[PDB]
Order: sequence, then structure tokens, then C-alpha cells
Amino acid sequence: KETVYISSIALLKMLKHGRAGVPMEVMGLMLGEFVDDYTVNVVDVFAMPQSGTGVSVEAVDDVFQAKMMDMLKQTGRDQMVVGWYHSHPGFGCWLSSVDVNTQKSFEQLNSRAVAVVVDPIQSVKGKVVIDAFRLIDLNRHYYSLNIDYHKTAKETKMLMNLHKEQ
Amino acid sequence: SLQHEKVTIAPLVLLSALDHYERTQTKENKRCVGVILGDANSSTIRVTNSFALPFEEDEKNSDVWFLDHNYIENMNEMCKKINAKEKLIGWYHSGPKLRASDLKINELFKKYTQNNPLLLIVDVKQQGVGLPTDAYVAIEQVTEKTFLHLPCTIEAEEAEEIGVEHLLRDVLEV
Repeated sequence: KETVYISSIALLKMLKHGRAGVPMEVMGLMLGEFVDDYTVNVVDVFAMPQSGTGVSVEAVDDVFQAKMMDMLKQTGRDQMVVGWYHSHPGFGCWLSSVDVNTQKSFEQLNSRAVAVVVDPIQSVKGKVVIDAFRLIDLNRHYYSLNIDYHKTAKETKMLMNLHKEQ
Repeated sequence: SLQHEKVTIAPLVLLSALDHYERTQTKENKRCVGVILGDANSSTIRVTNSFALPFEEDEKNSDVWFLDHNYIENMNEMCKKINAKEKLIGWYHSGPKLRASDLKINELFKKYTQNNPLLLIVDVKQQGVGLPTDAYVAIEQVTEKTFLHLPCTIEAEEAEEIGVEHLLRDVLEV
């Protein structure tokens, strides 16, 4: 079974970004590493700008992406694009036909690529509405992967400041 | 007095500062430095995002440091294309304490912020009793420039609240 591990900052950025974009869909890239055939670590993400074309391969601004990736390298983040995320405000986590086409473009660049989908409207305490997909290699076109969260001890202590009195 | 009264910091910013420090393998006495984003238009400064900066400083000489001005402008320009509500409001470093060069570094950020810059120290080692954050704005006294210490709280909008709870679930259980 395949698992996408999502880091603390990755998750918070994707929820934050999705909520900021409402009522529009948003998208960004996921950074991390392919650990083995069944494991993807997503250690970070970054947002792509809203485009007129809506969320599709056309929405990927190669100039923006190259500048952002180069500037991230300069400050210690030089992880592989391991996939992309997009929001579905109010209508749940799945891939539309256009989403499948986007994901096919990501897969042609790197067959291990993952599509994460988050719903910022239906996400509430304590229900994050999120899923991760790859396309299949009558049959369905895509399938869901397990999601889990990786946090360090240092990160755990840091997060506990939010309701520190508890 | 019309001075800022207090500062709130999003959990993302704390985690971003920590990730910056760790991913650059920052090693003692050194610190990492970056930009903070949010809203400083009121007596409550709200720190809601951040990005890392290239930064280098001379151990042998506090007066010697370098910040990439071009990096600040180029990254902020991308941040603006993503969310214009999150303005450049100051800078952060990993401390854990105020350093001799901070009032001079602060003067540089003053060229980029509309507000009087906020300095946020995020103690990524987390050896303090309370919050791993200390917030400062530069003021005149007597006359000379000095940092005024502002109280901090950690606060999250609903999205982050949901995220943090989700991340700490397995710890809550235990």
C-alpha cells in the first residue's frame, strides 16, 4: 500500500491557501522526495498564482515556478516537485476530467507524481477533508493513496503553543 | 500612547522558522534570518506568514553582515501575486536572544515595510519557559534607538486551528 506523508508546514500551507482562495479553486506544487515505490514525503508546498484559465496545466506558470524553485534552493530547500495540490471548495476530493489531464501531464514528467485535493469549505474541526491520487497504470482512471503526517519532536513542541495552557 | 500594544503569531510562522533553521543545518552560535508577513495596520500586529532569506554574518565582527536586498524584493513580489493581504511587516531571526547588529539590520527592513518594522525572534531551540517568541519594535528614548518589547500570543485562523489539531491528534490521545 502506498502512503503520502505530509509535513506540518505542507498541510498548514495547503489549508491556508485553499481557504484564502475561496470561492475560487487554487493550486500549487508539492516538494519532497520519493522514498521508495510505496512512499512519498511531501515536506513543503508553494502556491501558484490564480490564472484566468482556472486550474489546469495552463495555470502552471513556468517563469514563476523557476524563480520560486531557484530562490528556495538559495535558502536550503532543494527538493523535487513530487506532485501538485488543488482545492475543491465545497465539492469534495476527487479528480475532474480536466484534473485527470493535469495529472497526466505531471505523470509524463515523473511517473511517481501525486495529486492532492483539499476541500477548504468542508474541512472543519476535527475533520480535514483531503485526499491523494495517482492514475491507474472498463477500468477506473485513478485511485486514492493513504495519507499520513510526519512531525518531528521539535515540531510537536512548537505546535503545542497554540493552546499552551491546554 | 498610539504605540502597537501586542502581537499575534500564526503557528505556521513558528513552524516555518523552525523548518528554515533545520533545512539550512544552522549550527550554533549562528542564526537564520527571514521576512515576516501579515498586518500591522492596527495596535495588534498579526504575523501570519514568512519566508527565509539568504543571510551571512561575521563571527569576528558584529558590524559585518550581509542581506540580499534583491532577494527580499523578488520574493516579496511573488508573495504579492499569491496573496496581497499579507504585507511585508518586518523580519525574524532564530536568536535565541537579541544580537548587537539587530538595530542596524532593522534599519534595513525599514526600507521595505510601511509600518515601523516588527522584529520577531523565534527561539527554534525552544528552551524558554513560555512562548518561543519575543517581539520588538525600534523606538527612540531619553536620545537613542532601542527595541521596545511587545507581548506575544499564538493565534490561528480556523484553517490552521483545524490543521494543528489534526497534527497533534495522536499526541492528544496519549
